[PDB]
Amino acid sequence: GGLLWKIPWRMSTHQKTRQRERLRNVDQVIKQLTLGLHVQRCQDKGLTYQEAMESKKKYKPRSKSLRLLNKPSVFPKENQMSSKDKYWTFDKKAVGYRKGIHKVPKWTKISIRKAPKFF
Amino acid sequence: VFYKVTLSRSLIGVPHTTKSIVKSLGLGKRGSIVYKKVNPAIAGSLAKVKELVKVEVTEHELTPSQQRELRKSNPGFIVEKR
RNA sequence: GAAAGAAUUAAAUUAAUAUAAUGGUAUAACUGUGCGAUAAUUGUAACACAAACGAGUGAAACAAGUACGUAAGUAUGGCAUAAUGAACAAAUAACACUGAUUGUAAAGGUUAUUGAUAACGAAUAAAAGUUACGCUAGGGAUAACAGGGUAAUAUAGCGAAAGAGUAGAUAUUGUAAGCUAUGUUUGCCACCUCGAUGUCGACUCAACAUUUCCUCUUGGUUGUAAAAGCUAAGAAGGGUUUGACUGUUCGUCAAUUAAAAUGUUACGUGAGUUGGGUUAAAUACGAUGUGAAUCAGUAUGGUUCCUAUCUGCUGAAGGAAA
RNA sequence: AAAAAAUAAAAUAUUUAAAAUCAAAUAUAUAUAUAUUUGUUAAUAGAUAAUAUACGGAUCUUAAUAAUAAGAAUUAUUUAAUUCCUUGGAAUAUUAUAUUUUAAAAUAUAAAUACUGAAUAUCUAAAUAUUAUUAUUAUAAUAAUAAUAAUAUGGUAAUAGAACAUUUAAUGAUAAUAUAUAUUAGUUAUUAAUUAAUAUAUGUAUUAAUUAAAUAGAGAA
RNA sequence: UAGCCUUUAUAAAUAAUAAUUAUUAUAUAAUAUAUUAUAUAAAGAAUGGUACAGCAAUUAAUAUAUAUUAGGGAACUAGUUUUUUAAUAAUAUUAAAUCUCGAAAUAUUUAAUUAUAUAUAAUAAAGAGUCAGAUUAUGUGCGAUAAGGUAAAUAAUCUAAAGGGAAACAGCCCAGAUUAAGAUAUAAAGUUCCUAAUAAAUAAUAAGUGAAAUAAAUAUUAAAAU
RNA sequence: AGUAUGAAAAUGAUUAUUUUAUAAGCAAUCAUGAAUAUAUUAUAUUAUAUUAAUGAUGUACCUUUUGUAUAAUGGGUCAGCAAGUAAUUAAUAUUAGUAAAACAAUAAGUUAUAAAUAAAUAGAAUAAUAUAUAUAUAUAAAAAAAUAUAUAUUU
Repeated sequence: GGLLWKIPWRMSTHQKTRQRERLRNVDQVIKQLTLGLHVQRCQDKGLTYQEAMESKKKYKPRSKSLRLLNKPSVFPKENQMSSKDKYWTFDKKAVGYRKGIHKVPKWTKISIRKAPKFF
Repeated sequence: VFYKVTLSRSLIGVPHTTKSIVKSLGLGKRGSIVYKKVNPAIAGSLAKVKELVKVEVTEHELTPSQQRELRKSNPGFIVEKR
């Protein structure tokens, strides 16, 4: 290994904060998507925008992917997530079966919340 | 109701399927704002690119001209010709 | 109540299937059987599949005829998937299409079939070597050497402790396995230039490491009485050889010494030397090849250059801010 | 021997875990029913080569007394004051400053929106291109220029488009108050041309411009 | 020769892309045990055999004071027999490039709706260049689970990409230069100094461990818990 | 190897300005003092110009490459010279002329005007759009492949 890819094995505090923020943003996006759908469905039934926003009973999304994203068991929120799953991917060939998320290529775009139950 | 979707991240490190999805959605460059009438189809498409994009719901959409007008900064002066 | 039938479920595709392996198979493709022996037929094939092309694979259908089946029908070879070969050139048909002034013919077309191109998209009908006398175009796009990458290998270390060690695993000993280190070697990789001899050894000169050979300090050592030692810690200040043979590094051997450490430094060192080895052109010897020649073989012989520009180092001045 | 008793400081271990259990939270019916999520170890030794120590370097672990004043710059989990509350708040605590009073006091108000950060984005002007409207001036359904909107405008090999310099041929005014050439200083979104100053020639442009021809452009052999 | 590229056009034009709908079931609701609507849940039309998981058949491995077979043995009075053997059965326990009875997601792809039309196909007549790739990430063959290795697969960048980060930095992290300009958001990364830019909480460390290139089995000392 | 002329460059010396004797690299750009120069509107607290205070950032070019500052390659430096061109064809585009004709004009020929088929003597509605017809296989004529042809005025 003569070429030096000087990437540290762990993240800085600032990196971790940025990661957390990014995670929070994707959750927010999902929430917005569900909310807009609900609003649209209220409008279709025949309420005003404000009335729809007020509504006690929020409509859950019917499409599959959205419904999965809504579930925390499948796609957890940043507040829900463990410290470890925010900053460590599962890597079967690593010692500890764990690897920094920053070592994943395009980790800033690519999402990866859920690790295996005991790894 | 409308999703105001914004292409927050680039499409440089992104695979070709996700690029194609973004193109279909209508977003060109980074930080280029697009309003979409809400429906299941567009929602699913947005979910498919959830990490590149920032979405937020709105009462009304805005045309490109309106958006431009909103953007324009205040010129702090009033011309008086003589 | 009984018989008999029709069977139904389960089980099975392990049997078997022309033959590999897979896929399929009992709704049977498998098995027995009657008939037959025809569709292991003849023109147009759409359309897909595959696919660069040339090719290949399935195949609706239209038409002519054959076969079996009451019939529905099925049959354009085999349960499927291998089982093959371009053109050109001849050949034998067949054809009735040309027919070079005419008529015939010759020959050529068209259809049918044929024998190989297994380096198997077949360069021709037909072509092996050697060159250390070698040459050019090149590549370093793939080996020489040296660097790098790597750490099996090699070097060292550690945990554990079977077994030695009179009596006791851990005075000293330490298998097989285990975990590391190292980046010296033999590899491995081709990433460096492949206009890097510094061509591998010697000499000159050393520099550096410490993984200490001696020398200094110190623990243990029924295996420290003493002295010799053994073993371990600190420690690199100093010091660590001269011959016989060998191109030799190496080693053996002699004589020594406190000791005669282990390395790194382009296997330290030639624009500083040598050139003995490996090394071109001569050459002979054993072995190999029909032979030219060849060989990890052995052997005699055999050409190396450079006035230092920069850096660096050794000294020596001048200038200068004092 | 030795106990204000356990509630907690005994040993012998196993252990190093939120699966389980428990606590905290989400989600459903909801006077607390299920399901999902979150919560369980540290330091030293081991330590190890060769030009030179090398976290990039400095350097960083804080201490009352005592400065306006320091107190990780390491690791783990987090905030943008803090606590509540549903991003937005409410409260208050600081921080500031003012006030006007006896350095304090009490009231006031800011302000609590961290920051750096790209040739990204927006903004602010410029160019070209394209689609869509325009405006103006003069295939007018056209063109020239100018407007507003949007979209695009990295680039080797390569494809396409459009320009310029140079030389010759056809047409061809002008004139040493000119031209040609050179230096410098300007101007024109500028390989170019042009202004001026100056030097030198030359009584003069194959001159501007349109074509057509090129021996048409050299830091690479 | 195609694959990837360009130019100029063409239209019966949306065929291109992407996503959704499609299904199973539950509640209620309305009809007629029915079947519409609504809502909720479910990795939700169709295809497949990877991971995963499993030990079924197949390929293998274990263990039985089992049995049974014959026996090896065994008093005795050949039998019975008893502490061995083998297979095979019984039970239980396991694994596998070329086993998958369970079985993902990605994926393949269907029709219609939908959004992209200053956009995609498709097709016409023409021009090319390339066929030495590299690294990085992931699942692998090879290699010693060695290599800046080698063989493909997939994704991205490079190649052919200037910029910010990673000390320096072809390929990593961001991000795509038309010409400016420099006010506003920022990305990746950072904010004691060098060096643009900060202050906090709460732990824990004392070793400069550490502070952008995490070295191990093992020993020790601690710490929780049972 | 003509004759003039020749502020063409490379290169030598000298001087003037300006910088430089505590500072380390493609030697530039940008920032920024300073010194000097010239300036017929410097009104100036001016402008421009020259110049290695000073600070920031900055790994020649080219070829060849998976990839170069590269210790891969070429060049001492300047000036001149040096490289997709010609002839005979064929095809496609675009334009212009001409047009069911064109070219050429005496003729002769070439191209298109019919598709074919190996080739021969075959050849495109017998009542209209392929369900017509034309040729090739086949054939009594059909159907079946393919290609082609017909919907005031021919293309």
